[PDB]
Amino acid sequence: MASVTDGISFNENWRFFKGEIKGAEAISFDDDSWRKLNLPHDWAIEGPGLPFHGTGWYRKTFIGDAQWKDKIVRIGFDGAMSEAKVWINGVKVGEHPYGYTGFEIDITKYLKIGEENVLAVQLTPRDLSSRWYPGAGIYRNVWLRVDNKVYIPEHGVYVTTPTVTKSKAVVQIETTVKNATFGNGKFNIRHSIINAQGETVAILNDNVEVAAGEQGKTLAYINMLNPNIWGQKNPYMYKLKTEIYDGKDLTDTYFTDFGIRKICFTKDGFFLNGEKIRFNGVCLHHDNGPMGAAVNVRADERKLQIMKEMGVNAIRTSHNPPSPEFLDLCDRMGLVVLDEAFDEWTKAKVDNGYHLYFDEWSKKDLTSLIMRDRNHPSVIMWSIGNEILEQSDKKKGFTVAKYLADICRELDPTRPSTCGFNYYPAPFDNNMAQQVDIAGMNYKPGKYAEVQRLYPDLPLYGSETSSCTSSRGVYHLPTNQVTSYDLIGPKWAYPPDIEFHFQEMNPRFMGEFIWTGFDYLGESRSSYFGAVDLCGLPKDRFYLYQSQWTDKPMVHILPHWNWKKGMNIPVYVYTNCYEAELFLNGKSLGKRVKGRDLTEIMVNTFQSKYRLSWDVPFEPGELTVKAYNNLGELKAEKTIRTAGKPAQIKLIPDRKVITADGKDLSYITVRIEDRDGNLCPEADNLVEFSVEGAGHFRAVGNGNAATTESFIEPKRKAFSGMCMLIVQSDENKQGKMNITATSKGLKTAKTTINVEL
Ligand SMILES: OC[C@H]1CNC[C@@H](O)[C@H]1O
Repeated sequence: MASVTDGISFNENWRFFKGEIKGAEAISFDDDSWRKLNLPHDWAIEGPGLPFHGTGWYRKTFIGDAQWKDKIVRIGFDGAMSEAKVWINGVKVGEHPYGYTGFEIDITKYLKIGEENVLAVQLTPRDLSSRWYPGAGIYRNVWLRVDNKVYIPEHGVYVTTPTVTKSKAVVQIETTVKNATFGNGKFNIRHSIINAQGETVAILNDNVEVAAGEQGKTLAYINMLNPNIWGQKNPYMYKLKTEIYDGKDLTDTYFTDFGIRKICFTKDGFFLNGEKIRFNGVCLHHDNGPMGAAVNVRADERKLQIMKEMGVNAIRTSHNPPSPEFLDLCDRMGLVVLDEAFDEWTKAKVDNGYHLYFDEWSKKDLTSLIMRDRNHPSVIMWSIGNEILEQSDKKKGFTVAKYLADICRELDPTRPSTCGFNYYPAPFDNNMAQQVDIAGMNYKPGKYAEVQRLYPDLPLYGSETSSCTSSRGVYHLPTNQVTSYDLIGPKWAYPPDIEFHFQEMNPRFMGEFIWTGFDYLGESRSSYFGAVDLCGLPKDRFYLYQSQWTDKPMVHILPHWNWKKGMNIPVYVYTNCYEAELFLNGKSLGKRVKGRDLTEIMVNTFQSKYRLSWDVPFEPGELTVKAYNNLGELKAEKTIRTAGKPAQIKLIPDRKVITADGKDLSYITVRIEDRDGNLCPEADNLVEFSVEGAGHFRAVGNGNAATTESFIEPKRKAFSGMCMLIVQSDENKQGKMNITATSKGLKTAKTTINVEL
């Protein structure tokens, strides 16, 4: 029934064709040769940065179900990258250029009940339309919505919490109802607020009069006593079930996930639930490396989990709306989010960027973003742009900023607007920074003090920071890869130590958002900016951040200990403990106290309190680091060993049990070890993979930016000792999935993944 169903998946059973072909929108077109696949789908991750432009066609053929007779029928696309045209039974019903905002088509008038129907989508992504890897295809989920003629249209519930206290929160709810009948009506609304255990704990009644053919809105509120407060440690989520009634008859059911938290900002900082919050933040691009751009919940969850292990409490969605699923995870995992709309406005950064669409589409797209995301408790700011060229239009650039900021204020005043500024002092002197609620600075720690003198009333944070580059496990002593000593970057870049320093000296700054948390795909086809590599393996940079951003005692040592006798090895230790002591084959090499024994790093040079360092003449064997508190008590330790020749493969699944849904993944780390089980720190052995039983091979990676190996062939070379196998369940198939990893001259490895549900 249409009254109980709130939008089901329309992802299954499509036809795809990469390339231009005449008349493929037509009912009678013959797509029998076309490849068969389920959405979501990124075609650009398959081919051989990686080519992302051209033409792609999708067609789905379906019977008009008898239950859809006299119903309103819509197809929702969360994302199609990019330049979409859509047809139903040959009639054009949709056209959407921007690939990061979703859109909806109404197929009610053209739907044929009991006969065949053909939904056709053409994507024409252009070259030079993105500064990073966008993907190509219907890369986000697609939804079928079958409603009765009185119903809640898309983004039709808006949930706010204008009072949030320990004793009582007030939940305010705006309901939008569409009356597609030929009669005026008064309709009842029942809001059921449902807790984490599935029990309805409060019901709020409302109603609305809507004339025939029209849409109406109504507002009501309800008290929640002793509420479960959404916070970073305890990210408690409620579920709102909204039911529409026409007299005794239910006409529609509509669900909204929401949380209960208050946010507040002054010129001196940001506040969550009445407490100062600081952003230990990361920028992330939307791809998931070997998995490409197609939405995958587990891929995103893993990425966010790894970021939380680093001490990350905040995300900047550089530089576009993310998927809804990504934001659902942030909600569930207690991360605060800066939800960013655009990378350029009226002035072009790239030839076929958003400036082509800005005048016609900017209001519609920003409106669509805020309407889509204004119920996520994770979202705390609307970022209207990143590094936009209008920063240097002295006379008029501020007007475009105001225009976008006013739309933020009109649609959702419960969250501040912001923007990421890379020019200095331009947008501060040109009246631009003042048009948003909170100003973000990109790569300007040296100017933090000065901008506060000149513009003391602006709230501030580092919207983009560091841009330090490294390759995982690569050290250049004394290139095509970059040193993992974390010194090098582009002209505006600087090591993390510099941001930490200037964050401490400028407490008003709300925090930072590093470029980037994970490596991402480009247009060397991928990045080096990530603290974690493209397949989810932490670089040494991860531990530098972890040492600064977490309390749980840790210690990490670099580099590896496969060197030549005679070399002097600079040895760096990152810890959150008071001091550390280095031991080479049992012999002490000295204590070093953090904040006292400083490490000089080249930028001219900086004395950093954030690294501990030794100069060690290389004798082979084992190098052990011990971290202590200020009483001398051992709190953590790590040991690294000079490894021998590659002898064996070890396989480490992140999860030995996965869901039998056809989408869920196990990420199996692949190690190249010597005879004693020590990792071979520079190994590049080709590993081959075989997957049998309940599931299949999905993808491989190694975090190497400068390779052309496929992400989707069952073979991959190690990089700096490791690579990564990704397997996936088959839908509704339980049991064992058996993996075998082989490599010429090494001991074969096996592991089993169990698949349930
Ligand atoms: O260091 C490179 C970064 C500069 N800021 C904008 C990002 O998208 C990226 O290009």
